[PDB]
Amino acid sequence: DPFYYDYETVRNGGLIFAALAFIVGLIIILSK
Amino acid sequence: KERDMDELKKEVSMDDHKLSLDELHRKYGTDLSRGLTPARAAEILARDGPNALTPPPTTPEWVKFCRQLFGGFSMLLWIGAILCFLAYGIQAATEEEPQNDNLYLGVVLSAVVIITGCFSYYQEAKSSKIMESFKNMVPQQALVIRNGEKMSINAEEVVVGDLVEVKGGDRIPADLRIISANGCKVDNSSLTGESEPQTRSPDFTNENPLETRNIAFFSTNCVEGTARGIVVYTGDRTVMGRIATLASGLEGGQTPIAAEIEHFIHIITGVAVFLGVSFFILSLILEYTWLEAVIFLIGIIVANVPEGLLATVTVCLTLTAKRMARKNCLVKNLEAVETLGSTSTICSDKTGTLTQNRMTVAHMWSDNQIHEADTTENQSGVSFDKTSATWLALSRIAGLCNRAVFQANQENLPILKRAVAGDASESALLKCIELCCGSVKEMRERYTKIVEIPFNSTNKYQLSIHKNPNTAEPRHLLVMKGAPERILDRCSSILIHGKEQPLDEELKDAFQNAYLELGGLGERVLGFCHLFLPDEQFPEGFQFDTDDVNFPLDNLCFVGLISMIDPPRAAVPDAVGKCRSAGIKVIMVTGDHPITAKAIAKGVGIISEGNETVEDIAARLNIPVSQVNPRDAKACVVHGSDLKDMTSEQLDDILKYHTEIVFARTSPQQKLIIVEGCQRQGAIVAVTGDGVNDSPASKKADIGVAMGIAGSDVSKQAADMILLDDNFASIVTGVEEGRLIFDNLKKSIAYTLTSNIPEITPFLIFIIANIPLPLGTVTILCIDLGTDMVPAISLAYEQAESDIMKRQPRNPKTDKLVNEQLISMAYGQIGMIQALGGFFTYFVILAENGFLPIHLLGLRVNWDDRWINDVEDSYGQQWTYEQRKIVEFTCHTPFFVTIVVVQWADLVICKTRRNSVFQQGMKNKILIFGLFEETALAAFLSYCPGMGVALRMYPLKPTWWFCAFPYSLLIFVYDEVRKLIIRRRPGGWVEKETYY
Amino acid sequence: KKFIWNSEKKEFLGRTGGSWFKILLFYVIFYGCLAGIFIGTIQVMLLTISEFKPTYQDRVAPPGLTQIPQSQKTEISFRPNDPQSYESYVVSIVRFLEKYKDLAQKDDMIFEDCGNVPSELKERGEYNNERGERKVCRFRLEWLGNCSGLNDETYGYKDGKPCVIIKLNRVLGFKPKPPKNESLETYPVMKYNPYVLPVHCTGKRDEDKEKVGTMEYFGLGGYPGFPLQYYPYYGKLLQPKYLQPLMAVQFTNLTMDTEIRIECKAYGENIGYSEKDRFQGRFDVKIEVKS
Ligand SMILES: *[C@@H]1O[C@H](CO)[C@@H](O[C@@H]2O[C@H](CO)[C@@H](O)[C@H](O)[C@H]2NC(C)=O)[C@H](O)[C@H]1NC(C)=O
Ligand SMILES: *[C@@H]1O[C@H](CO)[C@@H](O[C@@H]2O[C@H](CO)[C@@H](O)[C@H](O)[C@H]2NC(C)=O)[C@H](O)[C@H]1NC(C)=O
Ligand SMILES: CC(C)CCC[C@@H](C)[C@H]1CC[C@H]2[C@@H]3CC=C4C[C@@H](O)CC[C@]4(C)[C@H]3CC[C@]12C
Ligand SMILES: CC(C)CCC[C@@H](C)[C@H]1CC[C@H]2[C@@H]3CC=C4C[C@@H](O)CC[C@]4(C)[C@H]3CC[C@]12C
Ligand SMILES: CC(C)CCC[C@@H](C)[C@H]1CC[C@H]2[C@@H]3CC=C4C[C@@H](O)CC[C@]4(C)[C@H]3CC[C@]12C
Ligand SMILES: C[C@]12CC/C(=N\OCCN)C[C@@H]1C(=O)C[C@@H]1[C@@H]2CC[C@]2(C)C(=O)CC[C@@H]12
Ligand SMILES: *[C@@H]1O[C@H](CO)[C@@H](O)[C@H](O)[C@H]1NC(C)=O
Ligand SMILES: [Mg+2]
Ligand SMILES: [Mg+2]
Ligand code: NA
Repeated sequence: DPFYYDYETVRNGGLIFAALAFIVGLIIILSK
Repeated sequence: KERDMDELKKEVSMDDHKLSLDELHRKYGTDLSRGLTPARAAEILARDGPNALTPPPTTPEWVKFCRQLFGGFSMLLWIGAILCFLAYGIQAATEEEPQNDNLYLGVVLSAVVIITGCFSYYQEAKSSKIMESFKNMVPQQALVIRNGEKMSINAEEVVVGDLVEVKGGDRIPADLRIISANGCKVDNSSLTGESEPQTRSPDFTNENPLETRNIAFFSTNCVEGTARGIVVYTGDRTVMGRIATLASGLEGGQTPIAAEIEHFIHIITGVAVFLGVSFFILSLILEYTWLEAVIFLIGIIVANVPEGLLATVTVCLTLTAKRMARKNCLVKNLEAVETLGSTSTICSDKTGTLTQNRMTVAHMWSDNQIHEADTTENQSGVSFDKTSATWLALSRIAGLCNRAVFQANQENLPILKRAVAGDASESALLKCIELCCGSVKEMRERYTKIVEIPFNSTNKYQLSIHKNPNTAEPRHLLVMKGAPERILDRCSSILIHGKEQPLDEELKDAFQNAYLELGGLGERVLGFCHLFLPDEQFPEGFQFDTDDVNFPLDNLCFVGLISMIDPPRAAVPDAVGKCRSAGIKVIMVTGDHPITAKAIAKGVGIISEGNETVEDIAARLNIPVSQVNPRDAKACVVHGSDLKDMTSEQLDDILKYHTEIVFARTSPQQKLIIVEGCQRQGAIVAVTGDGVNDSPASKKADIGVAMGIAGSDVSKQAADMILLDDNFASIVTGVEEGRLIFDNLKKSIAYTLTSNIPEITPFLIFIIANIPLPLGTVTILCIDLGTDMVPAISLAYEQAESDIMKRQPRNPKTDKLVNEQLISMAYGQIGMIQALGGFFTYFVILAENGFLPIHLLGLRVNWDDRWINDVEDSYGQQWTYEQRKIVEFTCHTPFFVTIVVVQWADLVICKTRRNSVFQQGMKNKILIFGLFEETALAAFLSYCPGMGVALRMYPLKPTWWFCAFPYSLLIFVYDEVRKLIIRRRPGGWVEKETYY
Repeated sequence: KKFIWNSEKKEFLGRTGGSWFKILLFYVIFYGCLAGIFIGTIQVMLLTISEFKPTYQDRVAPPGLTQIPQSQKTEISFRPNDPQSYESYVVSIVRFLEKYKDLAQKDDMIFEDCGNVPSELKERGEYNNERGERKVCRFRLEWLGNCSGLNDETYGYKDGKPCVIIKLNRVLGFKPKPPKNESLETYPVMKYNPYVLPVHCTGKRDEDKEKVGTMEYFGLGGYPGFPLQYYPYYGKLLQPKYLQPLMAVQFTNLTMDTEIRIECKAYGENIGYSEKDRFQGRFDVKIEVKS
């Protein structure tokens, strides 16, 4: 039905993005 | 009535020193050779208080904590929190099922001020926590004569009117009236500022108690010799005591950074109340009643207050303060880190601050040639030619015939900073031979001394005979030293490259002009000579008993002169050049003699080479000084003898027409008056001192800069910034970081002030167009107290766009921290694009879910209603309360995301005020992380399991993250081309209206 | 320092006249461009949506269940004697049913007589505009027995034993699916399970269920629900003056002078519920006929 949205998949992608972008920012401020 | 008490301290001190010995003993009832009975001593002890300055006024820790919770900026957040509970008081009692947003907001604002107070208090208290680790107050017992016997007692156990004896090395306890001295030289450096060790003689000399020698002073040390004195002043009544008490009782003033904070709020609230009131009138004109319009007034004003700006500003100041601590330049005040950048006139102290306050060998005379010795504190200067017989002979005369040696623990310390016992002159000679001529230990015991002749009260000469252990000549070596006028009479031979010559006037007059060269340079000159005694007339067994003529006073062989003076610190001259380059008027303020003050000012940069004084012009023309025009002299020397008989207007005229000023022989009180005169010009003044005379000048100054080790404790506490390393170049570092953080604060301020427009416009048109709420409260807090925290703080790590040490000091009345240009950009243009971008995402989500943007007009009337569970949209569908409220909350979450999207470009453009982003470059690694954290955190606040449950922030359909993309790109384009036109057109339009 | 108003050298409110004109002209042009840009982008946004269907329809997955007396707190408190006490209710009921009169549904070009018996769903092609304006099945007030009457301009309703009709939230393209014949304990209901969306009312706890004595339902042909012959909806643009099905509920044996809670739960597979939205699928009411 067109009345069902795959919110769990979009939500899953949003958290994975929040994980990648954040850890990469940590790598950014850690120039070693 | 404390006003009169302060006026009795700003006055120059008075005394009763000039009295006969019998008169002083009668007035004090004290025996001159015995002192007094111990019972009489204890009677005064329990009468006026022990001889010690009253402790500073203790500052309890709860007082300064509540101090950090107040101020000027935190006061704004306090009145805002009060308005939140006031609005909630009207809201709770008047509407149904009231919302917990205003109460949530009131407590959050209160929490913001409290956490900011705890963080800032932890930093200011940390500065004091390390400052208390510097109080190495070692108890020092004084030698007092009572009941005819000598006794050593604590300095506090000393009272008024009793004989006190001091040994060469003992620190003078209280203020004494010398009665009998024997070659006693005291060090008045830490008090009046007299550099060379001023001797103390019982005979009354000058009307001023400071210049006279019959007075020993508090906190002064006896350099050499011994002396007796009657205690005249004790405790706080002492000289330095009245100076210290004056410093504690002086005002601190209003820091320039705090004044910028006050002017900042003057505009923040000016527009907040303007928007709130004008909209309050508009709301009542429409339909909202007094009940609701009052809440509208408070909401519009309260939202216009940057809540997260307090914490970001405090951390922004804290970061620069951290760098100050890294370079051993501690700031006792968290905001005093900025005061250096705003400084336009630095009042420096000569002895101790600019100079090292230590006699050092300056120049040498050899072969009718001047040889400058290295006078740097760290020994990093030019080394003279040390490969000649004239040098070895001169060095032996100084290293051998000199009553000066090292001490016990002086073995691992450097050659200069180590301790030496004896005269300051003999100490300088020892430090130069131990550094440029090997070691004086073995060089002294080599030539065995037979009979010595120390200095004399008249015809001051110091000679001694030594054995010659050379493997060629067994003749005795006689050496002598003294003033050039006292040795020229006892000389006939002259040493040159090894051989001797007569006293020919061709080289003897060449010696006189060189003596006048070192003397005119403000240094103390001495003359060294030696002669080979004929062993045929004085055999190896003949004992030269010191009574009659055993040594030829005349016919000696002169080698050369040796001058000495306290040299300026290593990085002092270069630092003075940097400050004058920055446009800061350097003014020397000291109580030292003018003869040396003028020379030191010439050597540091306060007096430019070529400029003449009012006196110099007259001497150049062989005319009286009263004829020359003071306008012809760019520089001028001001003696304290003339400063006492001056008015405020006269001092103003001295500062206006003379660019290079040197105040010499100025009393500590006159130091205060000099600083007050510079403050009358409205310019920011910084005082750099060390002695107790700098306490009243550093306290009243906008910022006091003290020396961490070579500075007295009083002026060290009255100051606002301490240099633990005593590196005067820290002043240049301070002015650089001060202007740096000032402009960086402008950028960080414009960033937080830009987000304000898209934060309030949703609630504004919510009242006008009667549309559903475009942006919620909790979502706004996620921006002002969440995501934007990192970009705002990362904006502090920005570097210089151009050379900051090249621009002139900022005018206080002209260059304001927040002006109409910054607001024209933040509230007027950049924030405006952010607001429209938010409304774009708002209409996008609603229209895609069935609520056309045109259909949302006047919908909030039934939208916000909780029981109308059938509201027709644009397609005819019926939405319940939660079904549409879920859409509103999932419309606030992407609106928040929309803010982060436009904040990307807003951060990149605010990063550079004038240069292009391609010029400045995205090298700010903290800013890069500011974008990554802000973006990832924003996604976390929408897609975490339970955000729509706790923060009412529902997940976003992936297409919303791009609804705001063109707005950010547009903001970047418009601001980039704006700064580009500022580059190619530095005239007026894009610079006077947009550049801030 | 705050009297910078004017001077003989031309300044007003802080700046000169020529400067005021330059700034005002710049801001007018700047904000004009900003307005034009926002309008152009909002126009592109309007071009990304159609006229016959909303792009996102997942936020209305479980349809609501509303009533005719849109009470301030879903409570019905009145006096069986005082006519002004229940005026706010009757006014809303008459205004709601004003579009269901036999005179309102008179044009045969936009109305279609569905039938006296609930039948299967009526799909009128696709949702595009290739077809003309679709027809809307008629629904005369006579279907709601004992809660319609043949009254005058004012529908003299029930003073004692009031009437509360229920309505299913109109959703575009929504096809109601009643529960299977394997009904999982659905409270005595008629055997017309295939062509009508059942709706059953009840109390809320052991107290409300006892106070509410007898309830009488009224619908199309006598079934307590909504007939499938009226679905799906094709939007307001293609189906204006559409009349969604109605079903009345009367509470005969009530305990006067006592506030009792009633929960009218609509059952079906395509009908969801929500613990946060008490209107999604279910429906609540607080009736109190205080005499
Ligand atoms: C509608 O209301 C009428 C009353 O006007 C009800 O008619 C009564 O019905 C009962 C049987 O249930 C008879 O015993 C009475 O004699 C009837 N009275 C009248 C005046 O007709 C009717 O039952 C109601 N309809 C429904 C479906 O409940
Ligand atoms: C309608 O409700 C009334 C209660 O209000 C029922 O009558 C009561 O029955 C009990 C016994 O169970 C008696 O104690 C009461 O005195 C009765 N009251 C009245 C007013 O009669 C009645 O049975 C119910 N009728 C229907 C058709 O449900
Ligand atoms: C201007 C450019 C360089 C910035 C780079 C960041 C852009 C490309 C990133 C930042 C945030 C990102 C979004 C983060 C969250 C979501 C939800 C996820 O379930 C699908 C991807 C999606 C929709 C991302 C698309 C790409 C995005 C918009
Ligand atoms: C809700 C709606 C109607 C409010 C409309 C407010 C608009 C018209 C207001 C809000 C902020 C205002 C600007 C604020 C800043 C500047 C710079 C100043 O040096 C002159 C006024 C000027 C140029 C204003 C022009 C008018 C302006 C853009
Ligand atoms: C309507 C808008 C999008 C078009 C505006 C054109 C923009 C995108 C173009 C015009 C001029 C271009 C710049 C020209 C100069 C420089 C400096 C160089 O060292 C790197 C490329 C760089 C940084 C270019 C980047 C892209 C640029 C800014
Ligand atoms: C608290 C509020 C006004 C009161 C309110 N509901 O009042 C109806 C109670 N029945 C909720 C509103 C919000 O959530 C949003 C609030 C707004 C006041 C002004 C606020 C605090 C702002 O500047 C941004 C958010 C705005
Ligand atoms: C449901 O089952 C009953 C008997 O249990 C039967 O009478 C009725 O016709 C059935 N309905 C359908 C739609 O199968
Ligand atoms: Mg804000
Ligand atoms: Mg000093
Ligand atoms: Na101060």
